[PDB]
Amino acid sequence: ITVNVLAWLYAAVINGDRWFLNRFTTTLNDFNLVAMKYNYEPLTQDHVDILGPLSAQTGIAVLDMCASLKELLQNGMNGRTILGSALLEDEFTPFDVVRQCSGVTFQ
Repeated sequence: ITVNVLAWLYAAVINGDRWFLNRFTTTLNDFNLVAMKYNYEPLTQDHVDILGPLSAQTGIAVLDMCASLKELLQNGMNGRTILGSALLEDEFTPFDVVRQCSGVTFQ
């Protein structure tokens, strides 16, 4: 669940992991092509809008998250770990990330 992954990445930013960021950018269309290859679910604008608040927090564009993700997928993590995991974590929903890492969330 890419949508979970992006949230997790946002958590990573909150947690101060930063090496995995890059200064590149991507398009949703381009991203989805890469995702499809790797049997990742596509990111839709719906989930962009889900991730909007998280983008607000971290100042990182969703597409920029996608781009950095793209590099991560293509080249792998190169033995590196993120949040002490050697595996890209897709277990955490955006809501969970938001709950833990945005303090009090308004409705």
